[PDB]
Amino acid sequence: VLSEGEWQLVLHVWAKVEADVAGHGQDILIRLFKSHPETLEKFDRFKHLKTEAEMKASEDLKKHGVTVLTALGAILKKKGHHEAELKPLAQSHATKHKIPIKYLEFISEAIIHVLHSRHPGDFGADAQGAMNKALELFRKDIAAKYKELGY
Ligand code: HEM
Ligand SMILES: [O-][O-]
Repeated sequence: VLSEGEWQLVLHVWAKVEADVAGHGQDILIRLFKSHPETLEKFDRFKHLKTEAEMKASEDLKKHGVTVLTALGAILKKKGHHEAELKPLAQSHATKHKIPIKYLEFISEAIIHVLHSRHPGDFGADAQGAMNKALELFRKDIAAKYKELGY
């Protein structure tokens, strides 16, 4: 359980993200795909992309980044009371998209990296630890739903 102070740190940096949702989504997905190429293979939409330049030039990828971060933002603003938001997400990612929890660990690492690059004065150690905890909570709760479903 995050404390109120931890959530304040999370949402303070998140408010900085929401000034440029699409730029952040690009950086995060590209980082994910480059650091963990098995993740790219899960996207029939995107597996044709073979270079970083090609990824950066894809408007479809940029749009999907907005989808991802919009969903995450809605989850983070619920401060843990996010059951209703995670049910559909867990159900699609387990059963349709076939995404292992480990790959949620990978995108969490990419999120934290990009936040540090883009917002260092609002992403000091205190805020990094709080964001790590928020993304851990996200993963914990998705993992429980996966387990229910047999994934
Ligand atoms: C912060 C973590 C993530 C969030 C908030 C998130 C959110 C979403 C949302 C809102 C959608 C569209 C609605 C749906 O199908 O449920 C989607 C689609 C998808 N997600 Fe994620 N996602 C996350 C992580 C991942 C990861 C790590 C992978 C792959 C490694 C992944 C693979 C997919 C795929 C394959 C689709 C369908 C793309 C398409 O239109 O073809 N997601 N995700
Ligand atoms: O990727 O969602």
